[PDB]
Amino acid sequence: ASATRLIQGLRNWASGRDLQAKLQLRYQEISKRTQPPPKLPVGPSHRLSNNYYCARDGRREAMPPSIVMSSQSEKKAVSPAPPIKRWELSQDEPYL
Amino acid sequence: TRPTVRPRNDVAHKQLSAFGEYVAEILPKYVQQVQVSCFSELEICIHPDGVIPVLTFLRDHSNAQFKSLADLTAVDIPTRQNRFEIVYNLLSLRFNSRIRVKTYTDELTPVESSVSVYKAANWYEREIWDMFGVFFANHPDLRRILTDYGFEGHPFRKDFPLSGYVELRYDDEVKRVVAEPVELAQEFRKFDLNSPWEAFPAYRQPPE
Amino acid sequence: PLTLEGIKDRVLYVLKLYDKIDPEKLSVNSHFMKDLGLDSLDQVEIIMAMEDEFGFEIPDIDAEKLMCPQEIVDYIADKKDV
Amino acid sequence: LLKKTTGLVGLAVCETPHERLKILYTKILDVLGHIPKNAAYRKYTEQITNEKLSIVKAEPDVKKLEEQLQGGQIEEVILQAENELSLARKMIQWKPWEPLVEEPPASQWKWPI
Amino acid sequence: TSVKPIFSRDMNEAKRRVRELYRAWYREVPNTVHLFQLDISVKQGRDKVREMFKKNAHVTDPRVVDLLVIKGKMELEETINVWKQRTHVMRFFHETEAPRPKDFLSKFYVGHDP
Amino acid sequence: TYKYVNLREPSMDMKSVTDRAAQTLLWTELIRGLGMTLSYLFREPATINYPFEKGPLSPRFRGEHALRRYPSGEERCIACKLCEAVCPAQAITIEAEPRADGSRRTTRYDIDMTKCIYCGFCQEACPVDAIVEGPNFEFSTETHEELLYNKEKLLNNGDKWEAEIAANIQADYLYR
Ligand code: SF4
Ligand code: SF4
Repeated sequence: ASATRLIQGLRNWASGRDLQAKLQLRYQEISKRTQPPPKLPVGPSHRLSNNYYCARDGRREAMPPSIVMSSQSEKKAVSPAPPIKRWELSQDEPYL
Repeated sequence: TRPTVRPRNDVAHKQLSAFGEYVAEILPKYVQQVQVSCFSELEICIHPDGVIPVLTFLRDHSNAQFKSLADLTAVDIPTRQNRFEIVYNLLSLRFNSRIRVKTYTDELTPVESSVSVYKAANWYEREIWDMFGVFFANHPDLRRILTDYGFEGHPFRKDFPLSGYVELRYDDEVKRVVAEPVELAQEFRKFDLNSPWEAFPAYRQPPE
Repeated sequence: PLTLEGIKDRVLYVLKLYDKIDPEKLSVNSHFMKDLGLDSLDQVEIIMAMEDEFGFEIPDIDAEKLMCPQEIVDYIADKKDV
Repeated sequence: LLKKTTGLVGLAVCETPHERLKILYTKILDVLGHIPKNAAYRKYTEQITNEKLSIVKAEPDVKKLEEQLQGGQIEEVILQAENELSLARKMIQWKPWEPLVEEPPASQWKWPI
Repeated sequence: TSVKPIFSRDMNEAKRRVRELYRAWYREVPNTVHLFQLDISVKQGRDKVREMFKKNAHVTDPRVVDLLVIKGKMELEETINVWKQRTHVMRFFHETEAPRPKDFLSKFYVGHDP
Repeated sequence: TYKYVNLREPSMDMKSVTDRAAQTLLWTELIRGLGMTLSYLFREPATINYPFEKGPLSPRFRGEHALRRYPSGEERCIACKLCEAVCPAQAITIEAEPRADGSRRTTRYDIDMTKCIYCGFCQEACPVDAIVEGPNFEFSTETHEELLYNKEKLLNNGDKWEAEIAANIQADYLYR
């Protein structure tokens, strides 16, 4: 940031870019190293009523795997999912 | 059960169940079990004589097209007489799906190599040789891949200790790195952590 | 290789170079396992020394049967003319 | 319209995709006639191959054929037809419509132990 | 008791494979002594090969000796193709390891191991 | 939702062909690369003057370990062994007994700093803020066993760095 405008002009000419608008060295635009103290929020289970753990127990809703076939007519041939939709070319910048 | 519980995907569960029935009835010669997990992952548990015919099916069939071998895995489970559980994770890019193909072997029965189906397996089952001692028949260049060159023992077997049986040091008498029996200056401290209370009643096994 | 006697003397020379065989009890019809008192790997390295001397390769199906120096000189005779 | 590239490296553009797909589908059905009738591979593969062959015979366009076969480019549809043909030729030799060759041990797929 | 074989249908094919592996190691020992520029003799290296073969000489299972021949072929390929260094060859000669007490009385003197 | 990198057909009119030939014969992109290297030549470098200038750290930084005290001199560690239970590398070795006033205190608090992975699971497992991982990162030794800290060394690191450790905890305890 302390470069003279002659060196700054030579530098912007050699790079071809306005380098002072986007400097890679950091200055007073960055955050303070001392911040105010946060007040972090609580989640949805911080409630005093209607908050039984059995109604939100994720680990105890996991089941053993359903055995579809075990060795102890004109039905449709299936796939593991529908076929994948063809991706669309970018409207942003397709390079086309 | 909205915020903290994982949302269940019923559509994928029904579709993978239908495709598991599909594979179980196209290939009843080798398919032993078919299961779908609660988080919607299909497992085809097969006989080890059908490693090539099942994997060639899923790779080449027009309703499967599992063209990618994501991962090939063994698991040592010493309580089974076929202690090694060979796991083939497969990816169909056409149907955007994943399947798991599982089989078994013990220490002495060879599994047929799947390099003719997926070339990706060339190192993976090679690693299953190095880490578990599962021999793979008709592998092109089957040898060790991760251990040291004079390494005795298959380390990811669960009877193999955490520190090994040997440790290296440089010895200035012989001017050479040497191998000696392992002595730890501090033993690894085994922690018995398991609670004496049942955690998941849905997984309760029937008693004797 | 020209005559059987030179092959026999050379077989016995290779056998007496082999240090585990006692050169007194070394004869033409002595057995390796029960007379000379040898391991099987001893017989295998004897056959490899015969390949070192005689300049040809002996396969496995016809080296398991070579249990005496007479069988060795007969096998070297049969893979040549004499 | 003669598509310039398929976009996939090493997958060459097919000049006549319709005739190649008709040849490959009838060849799959001819190989597939040598499988027993009750085998599920035969019933399912005849079903999907007749569906794809009727879609090919119903559409003269190449682009619309790609968008209703729904298997990507037409050349990888040809590649999948070749893969299904090779598969069915192997399924004749393997005979996987047979019963199960061996039951597993009693606690082979029991998890946890 | 009907098991799938690895290479050998019986023990005689297995002994054939053991024998060919021993022939290949026996031929390899002088080249191994030379190019790894070892401090042992060719006779001492062949003694170590014979010791390692006799170590497994009690096995009666064809599949176990098939895996032993497979692992010996792997060690041989690691020796011929120079993938081992000198240290991996010399690990068969436990030289820096002090000799363990063998009888009862010296094991009593040194500690608690039976 | 996808784009094609490198699927451009170059124009074949005489203008563009002569542009590409002036590029080939007159090295125009090579002068462009020399220009960008010359452009960094006249920039101020990013080089700080270590050891007089220091890299910027945050108050969360996980450096050297320290056993802390209360504002009475009593050590915070009440020997609960949670830090060595959670310790992913098993670097913490703890032995305890009741001392002369009956208090639950350690007789051994070792941290092998060459097993330690510096992940700070000990300072978040600690219920009384006894073990922390302080702000010192410049503690390289000349000997391996100088990095095998016992309870005396860790309490001395606490007494050494406490004026800084307390302020870092004061900055970050409302995120914990
Ligand atoms: S920072 Fe991590 S590895 Fe280090 S002592 Fe603490 S818990 Fe153990
Ligand atoms: S440092 Fe903390 S976690 Fe570790 S034993 Fe002491 S009080 Fe417990």
